[PDB]
Amino acid sequence: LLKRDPLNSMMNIPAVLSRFAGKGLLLSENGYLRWYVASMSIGAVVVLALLMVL
Amino acid sequence: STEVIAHHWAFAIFLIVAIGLCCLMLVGGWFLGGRARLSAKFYLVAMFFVIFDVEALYLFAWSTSIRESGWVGFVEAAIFIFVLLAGLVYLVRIGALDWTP
Amino acid sequence: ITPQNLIALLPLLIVGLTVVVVMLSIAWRRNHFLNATLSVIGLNAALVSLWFVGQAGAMDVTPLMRVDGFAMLYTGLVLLASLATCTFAYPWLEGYNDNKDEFYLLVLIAALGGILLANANHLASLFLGIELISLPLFGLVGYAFRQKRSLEASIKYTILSAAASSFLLFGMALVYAQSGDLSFVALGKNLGDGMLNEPLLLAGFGLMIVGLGFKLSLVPFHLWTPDVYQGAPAPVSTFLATASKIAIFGVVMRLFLYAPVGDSEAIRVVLAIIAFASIIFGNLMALSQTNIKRLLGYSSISHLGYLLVALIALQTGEMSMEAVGVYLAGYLFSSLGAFGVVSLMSSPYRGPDADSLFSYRGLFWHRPILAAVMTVMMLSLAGIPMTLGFIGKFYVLAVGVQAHLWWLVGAVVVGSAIGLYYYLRVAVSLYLHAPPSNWQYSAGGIVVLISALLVLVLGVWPQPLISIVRLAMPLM
Amino acid sequence: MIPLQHGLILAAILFVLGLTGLVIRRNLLFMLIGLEIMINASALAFVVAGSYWGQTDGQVMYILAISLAAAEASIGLALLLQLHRRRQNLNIDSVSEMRG
Amino acid sequence: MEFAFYICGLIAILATLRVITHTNPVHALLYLIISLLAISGVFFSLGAYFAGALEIIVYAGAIMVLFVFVVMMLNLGGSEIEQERQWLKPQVWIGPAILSAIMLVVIVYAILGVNDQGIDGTPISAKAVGITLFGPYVLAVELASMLLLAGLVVAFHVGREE
Ligand SMILES: CCCCCCCCCCCCCCCCCC(=O)OC[C@H](COP(=O)(O)OCCN)OC(=O)CCCCCCCCCCCCCCCCC
Ligand SMILES: CCCCCCCCCCCCCCCCCC(=O)OC[C@H](COP(=O)(O)OCCN)OC(=O)CCCCCCCCCCCCCCCCC
Ligand SMILES: CCCCCCCCCCCCCCCCCCCC
Repeated sequence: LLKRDPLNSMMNIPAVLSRFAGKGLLLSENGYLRWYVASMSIGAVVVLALLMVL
Repeated sequence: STEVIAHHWAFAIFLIVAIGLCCLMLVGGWFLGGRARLSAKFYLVAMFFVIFDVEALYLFAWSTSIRESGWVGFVEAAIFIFVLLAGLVYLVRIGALDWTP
Repeated sequence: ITPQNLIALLPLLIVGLTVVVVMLSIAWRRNHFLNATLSVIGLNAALVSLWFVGQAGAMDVTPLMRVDGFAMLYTGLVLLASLATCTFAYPWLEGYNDNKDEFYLLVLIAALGGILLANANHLASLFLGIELISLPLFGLVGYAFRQKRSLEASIKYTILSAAASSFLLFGMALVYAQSGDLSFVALGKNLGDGMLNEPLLLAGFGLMIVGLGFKLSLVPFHLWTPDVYQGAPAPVSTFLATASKIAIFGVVMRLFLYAPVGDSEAIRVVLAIIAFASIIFGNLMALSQTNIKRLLGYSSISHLGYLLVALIALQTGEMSMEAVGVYLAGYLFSSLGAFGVVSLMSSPYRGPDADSLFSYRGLFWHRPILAAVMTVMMLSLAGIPMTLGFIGKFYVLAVGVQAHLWWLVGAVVVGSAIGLYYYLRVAVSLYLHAPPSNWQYSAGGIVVLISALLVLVLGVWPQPLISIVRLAMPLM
Repeated sequence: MIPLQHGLILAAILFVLGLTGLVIRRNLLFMLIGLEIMINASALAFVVAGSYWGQTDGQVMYILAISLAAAEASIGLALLLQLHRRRQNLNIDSVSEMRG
Repeated sequence: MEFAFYICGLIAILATLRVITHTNPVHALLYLIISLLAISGVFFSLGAYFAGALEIIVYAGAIMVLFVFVVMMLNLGGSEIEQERQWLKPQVWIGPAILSAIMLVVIVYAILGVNDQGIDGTPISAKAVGITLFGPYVLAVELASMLLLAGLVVAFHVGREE
């Protein structure tokens, strides 16, 4: 039951999570200038709202 | 005041009479009578006009208050106009300000 | 206006006179060698004249400008970045069939804007310095406009930087509407008794944060960075990544130092979230990158996140300014060497049609010393000890521990581990197996070798850099 | 007699209109037009702020803003001319080769 | 004063709304020129006489002339864009519109809670603007000359034919 070293796999889990998160984040780098402007305006909205709620 | 509001009224009437005269002229023209790829040099010239127009606005603001700025203002306007003429010489010498090659 | 104030202005005057002289020399004849030499002579002269400005002292040259040792340190970093850019640009521009001389004029004018941002003490001077480093970068990013990727990067950077300039200008206008004074020290002066967090002041600072965080590649204003870095010419990528980031973060450092609204808790929390997201996202997006330009763009996002972590600890700590100085020296040398190795392997410019892929795999077996420099900078940007990048990481960790910024400290550790993965992947790919000849290319190799030796020497022995950064003090 | 808030709100309305025109349009020319709208709105806000306090600084910042607007319009229209020369269309979505 | 300010602000808003939705480029530029004339009228209402004169001279009289020149040069008539009208259907613009509306309402909330003693409207002449511009702001003047120089150099380098 232990021959595959389960503790090593459970400690290897954060590497899998990092690879999945990086692959998911790289989808936003689609190369569209209009989406880049849209993301700038979205970030402006988020920053302004965060500054207003404190 | 009185003279300033009289002049405001006169200027507004001048505006509306001129515009109405032109529009009435075209309306009467339409009424009366019986019926039956450009080169980049244009862009460059217009762009040069824009840049030197903004620099001209700086000189416009300089020219009004000469006797309130002293000799330091003359010095600063002198570096301003020197960079102006340096850019003009740069444009002329490379062929930017020549319609024909 | 005093003549000592004229002594405080010498980097600005020397760079402007170099601009005029190089422009007139181009107007006389188009000589790449002579105009490039005149440009590097003017930049070297301004770097030398920083000593005379240091002997002049420290004073407020205008309601706009203020010069102290803080400003001279930032001016020196910007001038060194510009000199390295010109040195990398000459073997690059040797292959450029169009006019090779406008490059140096734009580089010099951008260095002038960097100097203005180094010395800026005023919203007008900050806006002017931002625009003076931006518009020549519009020209330089698309200097090879016939190349498809360079034209794409030029259009992207121009549109997005015009939008960010509009955001920054609108925020400045709202701040001036509240305050009635464009001086840095008056941004929050008319408030008091706990009424520091005025909503219009905070929203104006938020719009300025949007513009400057675009300029600093901070998440979520970061998506332009890999595309613009990949599409731009490699010396232009070097100049952007070093000079633009250093000058704008220096002026942001100064703005948050003297503005009384810099002690607002809301801006601190927003900048903490931005720093956290920048570190994590920039490290995570560079995991699976086979292109060194995009990888270095994501790396720049993470490193500006670390710098922002050092920025948040400004008011609570005391060593925050020194931390920013030491980190910026290490980052300048590291990014200079990295993008320089990329530049000399991308030199000469092969044309608009041919690919400009780096192909770092197997670099040691045909070009070994540059491979050694490249892996040294990979270790330095990873923050590994024996490198000055570690010394900067240690300073950032010290100011995060002293200010009890535990979330940002944990972000630094986790993003450091992810960075270790991708940086070590690049550094070991340099020594795997894969399937110039003038003195200017040798000068570029000299520049990257010198920067690598400096980062190694100040990794093992960091005390001179610490002492000379501590020598710089502002007019508090 | 004129509130400062009304001038600031008018500038904000023009700014967000320019941002909307920047985002929604595929043609690069209308993107440049929206950029001009946003920078003119920012300059207008600076004029309103300077006029409220009775200072010249608002008009000076207006002059700096329109200098920037002239420079950016020049550079953007040069880039648009280059795009129309190379690709014979002004679709900004086709300029999307770099990604990842 | 207030009366001209409010009509000119309303005209500027309406003209900008026609700008960002129109399909014909020359018509959109004409609406943009109208909005610039209105913004200059707003400047003249505030007392910034130099700013209004510059809004006509520099913005409408130079920059929009450059845009009009470029549009006439390219002969733009909707190359598979007017035939599509992608920006008109709500499934395209419904996102950016509400995003800009949210940003606008946050900015307006920030504006609504400030000190407002009212704009006097006393004319700040171009002579005083010149005294300030060549008094405390001379480094701004010089570096703006270099700014326009940089823009000119960039625009010539990019906008050639060969
Ligand atoms: C016991 C709990 C209490 C003590 C905790 C102590 C924490 C520090 C010490 C332990 C660190 C554990 C790190 C585990 C992952 C190590 C990296 C690794 O395994 O990399 C291998 C893998 C690549 O190999 P391969 O599977 O072939 O993938 C092909 C790639 N295309 O690589 C990849 O696939 C990508 C690797 C990305 C970078 C590594 C992951 C970093 C994640 C954050 C680490 C920091 C600690 C966070 C908390 C961990 C859990 C407690
Ligand atoms: C009539 C109903 C609407 C009809 C459709 C729209 C027509 C155009 C409306 C806008 C332009 C006119 C606005 C009304 C101006 C009337 C005169 C006025 O109110 O003057 C007051 C003031 C005088 O100056 P001041 O010394 O400050 O006096 C204040 C009190 N002592 O004046 C000032 O301070 C400045 C005066 C205004 C600025 C100069 C004129 C600007 C013109 C802008 C035109 C914009 C484009 C129009 C396009 C039309 C088609 C859409
Ligand atoms: C820790 C600080 C940096 C230390 C030096 C890092 C490496 C620099 C380059 C030194 C020379 C490398 C030579 C590698 C030879 C590999 C041969 C492999 C044979 C299978």
